[PDB]
Amino acid sequence: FFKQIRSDDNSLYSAQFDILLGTYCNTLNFVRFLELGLSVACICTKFP
Amino acid sequence: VAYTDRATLNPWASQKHSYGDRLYNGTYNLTGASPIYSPCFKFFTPAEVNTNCNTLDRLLMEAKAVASQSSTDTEYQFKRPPGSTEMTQDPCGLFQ
Amino acid sequence: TTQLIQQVSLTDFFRPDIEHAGSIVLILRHPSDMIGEANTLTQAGRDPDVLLEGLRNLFNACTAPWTVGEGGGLRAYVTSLSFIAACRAEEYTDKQAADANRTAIVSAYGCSRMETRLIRFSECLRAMVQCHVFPHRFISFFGSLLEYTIQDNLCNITAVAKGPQEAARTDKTSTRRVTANIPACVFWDVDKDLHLSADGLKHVFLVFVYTQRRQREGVRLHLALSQLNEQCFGRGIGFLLGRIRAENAAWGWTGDFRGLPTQLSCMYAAYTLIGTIPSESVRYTRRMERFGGYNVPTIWLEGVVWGGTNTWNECY
Amino acid sequence: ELAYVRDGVIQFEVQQPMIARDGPHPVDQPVHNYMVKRIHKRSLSAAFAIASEALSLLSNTYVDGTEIDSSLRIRAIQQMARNLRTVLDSFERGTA
Amino acid sequence: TGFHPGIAFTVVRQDRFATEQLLYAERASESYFVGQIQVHHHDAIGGV
Amino acid sequence: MPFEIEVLLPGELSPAETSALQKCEGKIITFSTLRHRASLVDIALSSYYINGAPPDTLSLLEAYRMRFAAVITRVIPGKLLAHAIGVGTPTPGLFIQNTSPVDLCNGDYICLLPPVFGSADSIRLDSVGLEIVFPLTIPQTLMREIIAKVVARAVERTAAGADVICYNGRRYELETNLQHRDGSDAAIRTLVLNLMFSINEGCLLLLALIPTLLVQGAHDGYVNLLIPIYETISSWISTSSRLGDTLGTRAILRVCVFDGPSTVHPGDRTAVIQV
Amino acid sequence: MLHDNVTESLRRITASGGRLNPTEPLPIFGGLRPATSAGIARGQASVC
Repeated sequence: FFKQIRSDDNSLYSAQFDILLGTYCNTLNFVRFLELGLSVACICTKFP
Repeated sequence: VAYTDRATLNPWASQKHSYGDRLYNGTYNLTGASPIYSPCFKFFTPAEVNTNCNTLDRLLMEAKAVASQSSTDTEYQFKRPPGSTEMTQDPCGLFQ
Repeated sequence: TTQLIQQVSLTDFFRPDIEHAGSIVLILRHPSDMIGEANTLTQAGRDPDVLLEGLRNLFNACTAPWTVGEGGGLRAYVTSLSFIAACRAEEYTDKQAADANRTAIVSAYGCSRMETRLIRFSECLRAMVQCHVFPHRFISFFGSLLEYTIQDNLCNITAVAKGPQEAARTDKTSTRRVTANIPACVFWDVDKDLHLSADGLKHVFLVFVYTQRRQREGVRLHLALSQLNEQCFGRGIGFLLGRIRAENAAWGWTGDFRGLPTQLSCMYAAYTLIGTIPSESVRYTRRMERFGGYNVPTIWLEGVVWGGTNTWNECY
Repeated sequence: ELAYVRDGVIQFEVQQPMIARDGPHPVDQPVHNYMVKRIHKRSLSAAFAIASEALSLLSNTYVDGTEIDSSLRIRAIQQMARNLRTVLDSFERGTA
Repeated sequence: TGFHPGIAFTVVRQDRFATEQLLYAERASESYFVGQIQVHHHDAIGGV
Repeated sequence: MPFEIEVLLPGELSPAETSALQKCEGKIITFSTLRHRASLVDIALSSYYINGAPPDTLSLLEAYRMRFAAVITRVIPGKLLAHAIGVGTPTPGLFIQNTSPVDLCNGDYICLLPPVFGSADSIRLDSVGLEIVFPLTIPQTLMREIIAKVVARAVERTAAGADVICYNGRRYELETNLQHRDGSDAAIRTLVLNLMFSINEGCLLLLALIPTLLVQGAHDGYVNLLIPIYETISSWISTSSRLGDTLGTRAILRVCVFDGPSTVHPGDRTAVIQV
Repeated sequence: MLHDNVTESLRRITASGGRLNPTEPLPIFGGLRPATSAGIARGQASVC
């Protein structure tokens, strides 16, 4: 690309960008079963 | 699909290239240069938006702020002028 | 400094989202005047109802057909020069660039029924030059496109009507200024034809060309750029268009002044002065450029000071 | 610097939960989403005029040996002030 | 003349009513960027 | 910077007259010479008086090319200010109150034409004994047509022993009702005469030079030729040229509205720039 | 139709059963606007 320019030509002062105005990520809530109400109806037992 | 036991209540308007289809569907432009508004337009003419292969329910995206359809200040119901911007709500235009 | 102008029009014949700034925009008169004008100006033995059909069948399939009559407060006012060029791309000598222009503008606009609108406009122009109602009398130079705002089927243009080109500050992408540019198919310069090829001041003309032979009408326009003044420019073009003038003047006691060559039968071209280039020598670049998805060649002028006094100089 | 922007963009990414089940059901894996939006550009407008014979006074023409024109100049200043104050409030209204 | 030519019609007409909507909006449902005021002057009828 | 003209309205003005002069905001007047102090007896109709009686249409078309026009800006109960158009770059909003039968679109070039229609511009200042006629501000496109039609009507009228003009989707009829068409026929006769004499002198001079113009075929020879008599040719040009330059009437103004109304019905005011 | 005096008779007839119809002489080119009235009583007339 070759481009000759006379004394102080226009189109040297070209300025225009794009912008990333942000990033929004979410996070989950961890369900603790024994902290529910439903666990009243069971006696959980660990048995390897 | 409505009354499955029949095919169509009125054969003189429903089928393609019929009388009613010819007179009211806008793809044929017969009632094109007429300034008078035509309610049957939205019923006869098959709608088309390019979101056919792209939506489950664009119902919400196509039932929000449809622009007005008729004039607003004329003694009669003239077709909406091109320099107008009044928006309204068309419930029945969605469910046909 | 300069001078701006504003106009709200429909976007049927022009879309500023597709024209780049610096393109010339043209203004139209009301089509209703053509009716009476052809009613009193048509030649004897010829029926102007063919003009009526042309106009009526044109405006039947362009936009909302209603409102185009007398009660029109909003209308199809402005058209792009590239538009009027590409609807007659079958008469410009540099075929390939004009053909690229045509296919690009057929694909860049609405996509639907423009092939229709194009031949409608071509047929309309053919009919008018056939009924001796010339297009140069109805199409004028508006300005060079500067900035716009669009809506659903309606636009708002602001263009430069007077003064230097690059003294107009606009809120564009790249740079606050902009330069004029024309499609490369209409760019015809009178100077190198006549071979004077001298630096210095050059005018810019807007010239039409008429070829009225029975059932074989022809209308095309260029944007001339010459050293000549407005006086002898008519002589210059009349000179290198000898064949058209001949075939137009030849096939266009009781006195019996019947069947003689009249002024409208012998007319072939009409032109106007619209600007000037008061530089040291004019430089222009033909670079291929993109209209959205297609590539078409254009002429990039520099330092054009738009002029005025829109008076048409005829050549018969 | 908004007038310098060609186009802006904001990015989302949400991850949805899942539920362990038993056969017969396809074993489930999480899902992840990646959405991207853009901004639309708009503007506002407001006008107000200063007539001739008001510009002729607000311009610092020579100090005249009367006090009629000075009173007229005060009148013009106050008129312009009121118009400009209203114009500036117009933007606070147009925001909402 | 008051004769029934063995064919009936279905009348379709549309009206237009004036209502009052009831809009509701969630907080922070809109990112809104404000540029800077710019001014322009251009002649008019008897006034700048 | 802009050129300024003062017109000192005298006393003894009936307030029923000044009430109408207050309507003269944007009408065009002409002076024979450009000064800053102008007397009311200079723009009055009694100033033209080219040959005794009030001027003709040819006389007025010849005046409008030699005088310097100036648009009447604001008028106050004391005096009348006016800005000269043509030179000076008037910075204020130089508006024009169109006085024409036909509309004015946005972006036309406006010229002048004497009142060759149902003249009603006259404001009759009787208390001072003088009256002022304004010109018609027509677009440059209807300039070649109005003259032609109004002269053809009279040249057919003297040939005793729907003529409408259209613009911007409006039609204004030229056939005035009364068939007692005196007055205006009289203020136009030296035009139809001076024009008719020129054309006949051209025809009967063309056919008096080449003996193979129509006698070798009006279609075969006339077109193939296309591809003290010597003090008459002079007499033809020396008059046909002065008539042509009289009916030129280069534009002076241009209606450029900027965020207003896009059409000017007769009687409205709009912004205008000079050329 | 084939004869014009029939297309004209139909229009003249139907111009008597209502108040929405073109003016008597046809416009050569336009939109065939109805002749505006002078009174507006209840509201915009909904065309059936």
